[PDB]
Amino acid sequence: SDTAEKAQAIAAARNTFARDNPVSAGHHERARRSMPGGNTRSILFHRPFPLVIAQGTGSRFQDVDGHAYVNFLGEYTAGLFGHSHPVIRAAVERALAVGLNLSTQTENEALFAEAVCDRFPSIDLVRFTNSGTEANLMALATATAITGRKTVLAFDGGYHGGLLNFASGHAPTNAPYHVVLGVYNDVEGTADLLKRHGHDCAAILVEPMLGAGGCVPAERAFLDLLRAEASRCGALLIFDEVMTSRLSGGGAQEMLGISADLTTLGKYIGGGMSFGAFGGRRDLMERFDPARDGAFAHAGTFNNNILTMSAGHAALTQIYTRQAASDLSASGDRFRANLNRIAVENQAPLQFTGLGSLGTIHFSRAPIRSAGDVRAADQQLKELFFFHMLRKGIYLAPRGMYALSLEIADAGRDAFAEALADFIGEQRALL
Amino acid sequence: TAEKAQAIAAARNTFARDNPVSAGHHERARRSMPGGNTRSILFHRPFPLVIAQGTGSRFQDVDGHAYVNFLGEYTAGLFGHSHPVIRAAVERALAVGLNLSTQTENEALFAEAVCDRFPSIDLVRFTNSGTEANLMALATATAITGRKTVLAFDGGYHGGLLNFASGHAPTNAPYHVVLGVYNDVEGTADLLKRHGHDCAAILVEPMLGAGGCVPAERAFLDLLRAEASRCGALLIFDEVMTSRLSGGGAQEMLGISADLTTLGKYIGGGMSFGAFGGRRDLMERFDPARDGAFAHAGTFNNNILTMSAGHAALTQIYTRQAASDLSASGDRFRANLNRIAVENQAPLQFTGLGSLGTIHFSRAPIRSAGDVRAADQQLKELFFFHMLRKGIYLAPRGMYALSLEIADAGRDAFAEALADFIGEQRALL
Ligand SMILES: *Cc1c(COP(=O)(O)O)cnc(C)c1O
Ligand SMILES: *Cc1c(COP(=O)(O)O)cnc(C)c1O
Ligand SMILES: O=C(O)CCC(=O)C(=O)O
Ligand SMILES: O=C(O)CCC(=O)C(=O)O
Repeated sequence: SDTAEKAQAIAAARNTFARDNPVSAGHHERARRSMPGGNTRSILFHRPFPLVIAQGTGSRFQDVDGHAYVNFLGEYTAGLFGHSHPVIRAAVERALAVGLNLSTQTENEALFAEAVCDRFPSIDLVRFTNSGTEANLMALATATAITGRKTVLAFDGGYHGGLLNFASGHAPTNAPYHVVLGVYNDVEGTADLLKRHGHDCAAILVEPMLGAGGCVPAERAFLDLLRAEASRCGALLIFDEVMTSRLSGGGAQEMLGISADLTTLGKYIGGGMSFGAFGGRRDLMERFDPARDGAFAHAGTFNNNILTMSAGHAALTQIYTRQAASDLSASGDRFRANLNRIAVENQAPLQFTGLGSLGTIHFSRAPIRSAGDVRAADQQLKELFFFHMLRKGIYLAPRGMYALSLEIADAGRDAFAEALADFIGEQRALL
Repeated sequence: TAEKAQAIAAARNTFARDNPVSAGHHERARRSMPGGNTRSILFHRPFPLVIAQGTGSRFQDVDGHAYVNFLGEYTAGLFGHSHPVIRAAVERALAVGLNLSTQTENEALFAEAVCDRFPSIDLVRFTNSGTEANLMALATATAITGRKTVLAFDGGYHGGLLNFASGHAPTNAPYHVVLGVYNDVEGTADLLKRHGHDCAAILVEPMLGAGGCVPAERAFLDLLRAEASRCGALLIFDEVMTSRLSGGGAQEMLGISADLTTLGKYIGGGMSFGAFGGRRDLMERFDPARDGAFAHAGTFNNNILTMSAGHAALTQIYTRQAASDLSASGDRFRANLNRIAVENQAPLQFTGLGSLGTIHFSRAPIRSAGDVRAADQQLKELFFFHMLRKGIYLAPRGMYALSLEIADAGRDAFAEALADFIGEQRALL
């Protein structure tokens, strides 16, 4: 629960942040004249104002006030290649040479689709979208249209895009699919919901690890229930792998040996360009074959844009190969283990949860298994941690999430670990 | 008729014979994408072209055939295939840095250009597509009003998940959509009488785009503006296509203001792009710092490429003057095409506004989706294949969208090809 002591510490941290970043402060007031709250991505806003960045190369960027940071946020998993990857740049140059807005299919989209199908074991066919939000919306459109049903089972804490946000339960702006919310990792509770709703469930939509919800891994028993019951009731199991796809060459599904009926993809796979994708079992995806009678339509001006097609193919085949995925996940696992080792050795009431190269801090000693556990953790200390890391020249998400890019090296990881130890020492009274 | 069907069979066969390399590509593409397809509109029978390369207004297919691109990415491809200013903006974006995970000045600069240009947009937010923009506009309307009913129009197209071009579709996002008839004052008035109490939004294009370049009549839009205000529904103008028609879109030309406006396609400089904006008090609901703030997320919303290319698109390339000039150019072009039709007593017309136009094989008034559908669809398909054989590429549905790279030579070629079609297909006309 909130204390005056922690609130005063946060005020001090915010005040120091404010005083040290007057140019950013000024830009926020300016931006408010053209965008609501000077904002166009809700997650980028935090009090007193967000940092405005001038320039970045590799793993580093500099704000408009001259401070340099190592970027541990990695564009919420999308920024896997850093700020200036030469192979990505080469792909962009290649795309420009091919030509922009060609108003037609090129070979590049087919090559990218083949790359996706090759490495993701449950994706027989794929279609590209302009975001993970579109990918998940299309997956639900597919499920409802195929099954003829209206009910969607999702989970509290789950995030499937701007129109499918359940991070704080139901939101009035969510697309009006008939969504029933379960508790993440709750086998008995979810079993009960499927007994009530299963016969009219078009889809079960779930991340194999809550991403925005707190890097909360799904337990095998939970995913086993979803797979078993989706098949039983005739619902399509949709694994939202927008974040988890990086965890191995074939994402979480390769790791688990569990196959979803449809899989959604996004973020890094398009090489840092606008990107989403939905794919899955052949017989389901074939409903979109435009030559079929009663074919489902899937539109989108920029679905096949040359930049995404080129950068994405390079991302999957030239940079983040299946082996590179295994390697980075192993690297992330060692990193996260070291962070937790530092916590345990200092008897700190904090932990890092996640998988592979993905992690989020939680100020709690309890097992983090559902949205409730994440919310029950100390949110004041979380904010205090964010500002501390900033002062140490380390940028991660305000919510305490990192997503290791391929540009993070020993020096970056060491600085992060040292800064964590410093936080534990300096904030001992509040811990 | 059977004669038109045999002519279509012959045209498809000639296209197939002309393009065996594209045919090869299609068979391979089918192994990884449904129907070898990732945008439904790009498929046509017997198979679509695969393009190898393009520069300016021209492109080349994989069989080596060259074409002038009159399609212009369904209005998004306003700058041609290799605009130097767009290229410069891309290079500048790369110099700033990709996936910086933070705001830069560039999004603010782009937002400022958008708000400056469009008279009813006080505040704006960027999305990754026009579909996302329209979904967010509907999200805004339903959440603010607490109402469920959305009035839209048969023939209306508002994105993949909001596609009413052929009435309701089972894949459409499950908003409670009631469909009216475009330009139908009496019928729409009746619907607003019945549904006005629970109407969250009226969603309408100032000209049906995908529906056939069918201009809205003043009386129709006046009805919508008055009734939206009366019943407390948000009037949403989908200007994804129409925004190009002047510096400030259709709303500037009409002197009618929608409560929310959605944008897309060309405004992002050819990069992934969408935007929703409108009245300040409505948009302020998305200020993340306000109590009970609505959330609008999206990883690539503020992506540096779109922010840079978009700012260049509005402030350097497609200025207010450029918009006026291109629309005047397009009006002259469309008039010339219709003149050619009239001179040859051809049962066809081109409908549209400014640099946007669509052929319809009918001389009846084209005022709604019904009129578009009642026109000869067989001749429409024959026209597409004919133009291809003449090295002119436009939409299979017979729509052109003039880019800034279209010049005298291209326009002259289009006109001659139309005249040739009329003469060669006189027996079917
Ligand atoms: C980021 C994310 C999305 C949304 O993708 P966008 O490109 O931001 O629309 C969906 N699902 C998950 C699990 C994500 O992490
Ligand atoms: C193209 C279009 C859209 C959709 O924009 P996308 O980027 O393809 O999702 C919406 N409305 C209209 C009028 C359009 O023309
Ligand atoms: O490219 C797409 O998929 C949609 C294009 C479009 O909006 C149109 O039909 O005009
Ligand atoms: O950047 C955005 O708006 C979405 C990113 C996201 O899904 C997240 O919160 O991790």
